[PDB]
Amino acid sequence: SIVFASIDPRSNPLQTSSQNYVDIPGLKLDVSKYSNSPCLTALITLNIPTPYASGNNFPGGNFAIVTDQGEQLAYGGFTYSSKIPENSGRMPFTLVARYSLASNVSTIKAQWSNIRGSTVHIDSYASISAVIQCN
Amino acid sequence: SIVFASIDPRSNPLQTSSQNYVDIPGLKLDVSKYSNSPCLTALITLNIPTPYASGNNFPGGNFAIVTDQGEQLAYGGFTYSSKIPENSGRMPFTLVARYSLASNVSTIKAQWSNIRGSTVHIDSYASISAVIQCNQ
Amino acid sequence: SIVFASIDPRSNPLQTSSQNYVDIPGLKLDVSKYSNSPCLTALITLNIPTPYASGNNFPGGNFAIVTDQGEQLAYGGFTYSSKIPENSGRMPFTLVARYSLASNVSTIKAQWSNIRGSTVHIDSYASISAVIQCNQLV
Amino acid sequence: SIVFASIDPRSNPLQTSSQNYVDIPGLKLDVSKYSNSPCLTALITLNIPTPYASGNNFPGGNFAIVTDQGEQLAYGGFTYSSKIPENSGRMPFTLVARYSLASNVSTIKAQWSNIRGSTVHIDSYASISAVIQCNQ
Amino acid sequence: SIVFASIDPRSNPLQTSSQNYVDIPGLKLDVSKYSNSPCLTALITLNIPTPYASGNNFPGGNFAIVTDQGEQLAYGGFTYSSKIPENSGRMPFTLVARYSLASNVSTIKAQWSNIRGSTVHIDSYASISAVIQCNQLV
Amino acid sequence: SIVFASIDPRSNPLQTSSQNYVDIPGLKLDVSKYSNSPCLTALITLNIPTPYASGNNFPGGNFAIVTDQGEQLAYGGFTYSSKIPENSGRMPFTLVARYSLASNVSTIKAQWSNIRGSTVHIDSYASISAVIQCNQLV
Ligand SMILES: CC(=O)N[C@@H]1[C@@H](O[C@@H]2O[C@H](CO)[C@H](O)[C@H](O[C@H]3O[C@H](CO)[C@H](O)[C@H](O)[C@H]3O)[C@H]2O[C@@H]2O[C@@H](C)[C@@H](O)[C@@H](O)[C@@H]2O)[C@H](O[C@@H]2O[C@@H](C)[C@@H](O)[C@@H](O)[C@@H]2O)[C@@H](CO)O[C@@H]1O
Ligand SMILES: CC(=O)N[C@@H]1[C@@H](O[C@@H]2O[C@H](CO)[C@H](O)[C@H](O[C@H]3O[C@H](CO)[C@H](O)[C@H](O)[C@H]3O)[C@H]2O[C@@H]2O[C@@H](C)[C@@H](O)[C@@H](O)[C@@H]2O)[C@H](O[C@@H]2O[C@@H](C)[C@@H](O)[C@@H](O)[C@@H]2O)[C@@H](CO)O[C@@H]1O
Ligand SMILES: CC(=O)N[C@@H]1[C@@H](O[C@@H]2O[C@H](CO)[C@H](O)[C@H](O[C@H]3O[C@H](CO)[C@H](O)[C@H](O)[C@H]3O)[C@H]2O[C@@H]2O[C@@H](C)[C@@H](O)[C@@H](O)[C@@H]2O)[C@H](O[C@@H]2O[C@@H](C)[C@@H](O)[C@@H](O)[C@@H]2O)[C@@H](CO)O[C@@H]1O
Ligand SMILES: CC(=O)N[C@@H]1[C@@H](O[C@@H]2O[C@H](CO)[C@H](O)[C@H](O[C@H]3O[C@H](CO)[C@H](O)[C@H](O)[C@H]3O)[C@H]2O[C@@H]2O[C@@H](C)[C@@H](O)[C@@H](O)[C@@H]2O)[C@H](O[C@@H]2O[C@@H](C)[C@@H](O)[C@@H](O)[C@@H]2O)[C@@H](CO)O[C@@H]1O
Ligand SMILES: CC(=O)N[C@@H]1[C@@H](O[C@@H]2O[C@H](CO)[C@H](O)[C@H](O[C@H]3O[C@H](CO)[C@H](O)[C@H](O)[C@H]3O)[C@H]2O[C@@H]2O[C@@H](C)[C@@H](O)[C@@H](O)[C@@H]2O)[C@H](O[C@@H]2O[C@@H](C)[C@@H](O)[C@@H](O)[C@@H]2O)[C@@H](CO)O[C@@H]1O
Ligand SMILES: CC(=O)N[C@@H]1[C@@H](O[C@@H]2O[C@H](CO)[C@H](O)[C@H](O[C@H]3O[C@H](CO)[C@H](O)[C@H](O)[C@H]3O)[C@H]2O[C@@H]2O[C@@H](C)[C@@H](O)[C@@H](O)[C@@H]2O)[C@H](O[C@@H]2O[C@@H](C)[C@@H](O)[C@@H](O)[C@@H]2O)[C@@H](CO)O[C@@H]1O
Repeated sequence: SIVFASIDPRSNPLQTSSQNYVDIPGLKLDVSKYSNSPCLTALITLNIPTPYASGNNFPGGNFAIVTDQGEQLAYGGFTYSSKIPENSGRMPFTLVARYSLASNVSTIKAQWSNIRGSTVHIDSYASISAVIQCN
Repeated sequence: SIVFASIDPRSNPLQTSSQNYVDIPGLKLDVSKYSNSPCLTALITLNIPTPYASGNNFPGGNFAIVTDQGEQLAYGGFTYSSKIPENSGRMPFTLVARYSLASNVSTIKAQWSNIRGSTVHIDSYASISAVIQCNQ
Repeated sequence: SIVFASIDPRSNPLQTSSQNYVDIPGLKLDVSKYSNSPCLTALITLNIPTPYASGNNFPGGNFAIVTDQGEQLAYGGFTYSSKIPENSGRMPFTLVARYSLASNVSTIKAQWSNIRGSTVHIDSYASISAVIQCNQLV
Repeated sequence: SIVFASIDPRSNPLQTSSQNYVDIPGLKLDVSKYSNSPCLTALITLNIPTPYASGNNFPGGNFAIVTDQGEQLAYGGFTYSSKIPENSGRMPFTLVARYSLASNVSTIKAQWSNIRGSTVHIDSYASISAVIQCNQ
Repeated sequence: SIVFASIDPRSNPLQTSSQNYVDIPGLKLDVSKYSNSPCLTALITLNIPTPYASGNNFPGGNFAIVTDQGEQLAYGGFTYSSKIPENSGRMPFTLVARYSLASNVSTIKAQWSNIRGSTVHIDSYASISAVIQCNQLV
Repeated sequence: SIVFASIDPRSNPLQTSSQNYVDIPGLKLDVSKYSNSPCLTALITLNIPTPYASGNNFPGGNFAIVTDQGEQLAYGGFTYSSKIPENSGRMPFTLVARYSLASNVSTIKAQWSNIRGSTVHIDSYASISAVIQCNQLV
């Protein structure tokens, strides 16, 4: 089966300047129906196709896939190659993780954090999805 | 099940300077066999791993996944951080969408468009794919 | 079904300055159990979310998904837009391939190579994965 | 997926002389996990391999597969050919039904009833089972 | 997937006195969508829980599962143990077959025939069903 | 997936006069590729549509589904309603069992036995089959 959530925060953009991972509003999968199933696995893709980060010390952004128990399943990020980008551009980002649905976890969600004091931004379509299969 | 299509236009590269989304030829999924199936869902991934864009006003490129009915399921894009890039580099791009196959849609395809008067280019492998599953 | 392999080489980072595609160690899928099956297909995703490349001639890195017979199923790469990047940044990379499991193939793996004498680097989480399906959905 | 329940009432045999269908205790399937799923169907098999019936007017027994909401999905039965059987023999019985899981039904279960005043008996292995599949 | 058909011919009971197999109307499965599919197999169950047969020479009935291309996949039947049953009773009957869906088969259906000049009867619920699966479980 | 075996012993009919269960040759399922799999379950149907039994003390026959590791999963049987049947009629028989494939089970198979000194006979089509599924459907 497929589980999927998307956002498209054009009218009210998202941002963070947190050094620690915080939730991206709306980018959460409800896996309730599949909880406590030791024979199922989720293959999870976080798709942030159009982020950017503002700042003046080689800015960038980090993303993670995290369970509701705080288990970080995967992480990665983008950064620019100049200390002060002229106009920080859009650096497409995708991240893939897996999770055994044996546990009571009912939500798998996206988080983000900054780097070197940046502010990370999302103002357009992004998604999180999973394919759930028998082991 | 899996549906899949790819291109590799090395010998005849693709380009667009269209401000409006237009088809990327060859990046189309035929989901005819699954149309009119309210119990099926497609999870669609557009993979353009090596695009670039030329131009002199912070060039970049936009991509979308669209149905044959004109439904835009997903969109996004890349851009450079310099007004006039020294040599516009390759900025990998992936986009993930979903579609309920309840409708009569028979084609799910990739589109592209420019930004700020750029020209977008593909000269190498790219793909569009879907996983089709029963809703439960 | 799902097949999955990840690496996270923080403590011992990986690098290559190979102009030819070479294996990324640890990013290999065993599909032996599914070989010689007209009836199955694999959708393979290589996810290198945080690579970079060092160099002074528009550096970058290339990646491929390949079979154990050396067949290149997919390829692509990233490059910087400056000749000598001030500090080569992280350029997320994903690649998607398909393989009919009709043949006698046993492994699907990731490879990488450099460009214009660069050195490509991975020092953090990366994965390769596949969804394997029957061509008939029942 | 498979759902299954069995009984083996050797020490405490089961019997009914009920003219109306009543439950066979223990031959019930919990399908709660699948309720409200318009894209799932259950194929249900009731297997009573060794029943008999006693009585004096062409005895026999009837069986049904029913939901918790009282819907009878299938029915059938066995009877003897003689008015008062010399010694009521074992007459194997199987019944197959189908049920869409679109509704809120939580239980699919077996029932039995008599015919012409008989008493129906089970004193050994019997089962109810279902295969649950996506419609597509 | 599941394919299923049932009848319940209470008002207009079905009967046959034919020694050769003839179709039981209404007990047919459309497998058109699955045909020409070497990767798929059907497991077919014919359930006739309440038949009887009338006659005066050890009556009974036979049933088969067959394809639209004339192929007999399974057969069997019931008979009574008395030459002239006092009142021919109900003798439950089930039959299970398998079929590869590699061929251009459109339909899998039930047939019946008599024995020793009997008349076979169905006047209540009966069904034919199949579970269709990939030969590979992924 | 589906596993299936059938026999059609017209030319050399099978019989048993054994009070103890013995294997019915040819009615065995190989589940070895699915064994040691706690996430898989088999639903097993034994279909003997046309058996009979000879004898003079209320004859009949018993059938069981069993594993190679001596587990009797299901059993049942038919009997006639007369001490000395005028002519041993055909009494259709089906039996359905379940098995978790978590164990090192290699085989699931049919057995038969007599009752009260009878001889049980099979001279036509019979089958044993299983549907194998993951415990959780997706
Ligand atoms: C080249 C550049 O940096 N431009 C800045 C302005 O941003 C652009 O503003 C326009 C609207 O005038 C538009 O919003 C652009 O984004 C759109 O396209 C991208 C894809 O490239 C995404 O799909 C967005 O969701 C779309 O809205 C936007 O440019 C994009 O963002 C900037 C930050 C760069 O990454 C650029 O390469 C991108 O193409 C900017 O406008 C302000 O910020 C934007 C995001 C929006 O909120 C506007 O309403 C704001 O005024 C401006 C002022 O800060 O500065 C530059 O000109
Ligand atoms: C550094 C740079 O910008 N170089 C320009 C030339 O492009 C390079 O040309 C070589 C052949 O001489 C080769 O085609 C390079 O691309 C190959 O590698 C990329 C991955 O990096 C892809 O896999 C391509 O499909 C491969 O062919 C090419 O560099 C790449 O493209 C440029 C646009 C940058 O994005 C760079 O970072 C990339 O590495 C360019 O050559 C002309 O354009 C290319 C695309 C090709 O059509 C050549 O045949 C053309 O001559 C040249 C003139 O336009 O300008 C620069 O030197
Ligand atoms: C801005 C820059 O290029 N800095 C260089 C140093 O790299 C940074 O070092 C810190 C630790 O001091 C940290 O390792 C940074 O990476 C972390 O963040 C990225 C995501 O951005 C990944 O998640 C990593 O796994 C994390 O560890 C690292 O910066 C990152 O890498 C460089 C190459 C750029 O791509 C930058 O934009 C990234 O943010 C660098 O340190 C040395 O190299 C790093 C990779 C690490 O191995 C350190 O232990 C090394 O000392 C330094 C010396 O070469 O040069 C710059 O200062
Ligand atoms: C031939 C006959 O009718 N026998 C009667 C007795 O029943 C048999 O008793 C033995 C024990 O001595 C045994 O229970 C028999 O059943 C076993 O085999 C059948 C399969 O044929 C089932 O698997 C049962 O679960 C098994 O236990 C039983 O015969 C069977 O039942 C009768 C009604 C007929 O259908 C016959 O053909 C069957 O083979 C009977 O014993 C009493 O009733 C049985 C059911 C049991 O409760 C015993 O404990 C009781 O003593 C006896 C007295 O009423 O009368 C006959 O002898
Ligand atoms: C004991 C016997 O043989 N009775 C004969 C009559 O048949 C019974 O008639 C009633 C009338 O409402 C009823 O139809 C009985 O069948 C019902 O129960 C069985 C299960 O046992 C099935 O589910 C049927 O679908 C139900 O309708 C019926 O008895 C059954 O059939 C006979 C042939 C035997 O097998 C018996 O053991 C069964 O229980 C018979 O009535 C006529 O025939 C029946 C089938 C029906 O068509 C009636 O409309 C007819 O009048 C009567 C005259 O031939 O002869 C006996 O009394
Ligand atoms: C000769 C032959 O093979 N005939 C087949 C049918 O079997 C015979 O069926 C009649 C039906 O009235 C009867 O049941 C026969 O057995 C009895 O009478 C014979 C002498 O005629 C002997 O005295 C037996 O001891 C009696 O029980 C029966 O023949 C026996 O079985 C067959 C299968 C051979 O093994 C044969 O050598 C035996 O003599 C057969 O009928 C079907 O099977 C029988 C056992 C019974 O269940 C019937 O109800 C069945 O319809 C038929 C269809 O299979 O094929 C031939 O006609």
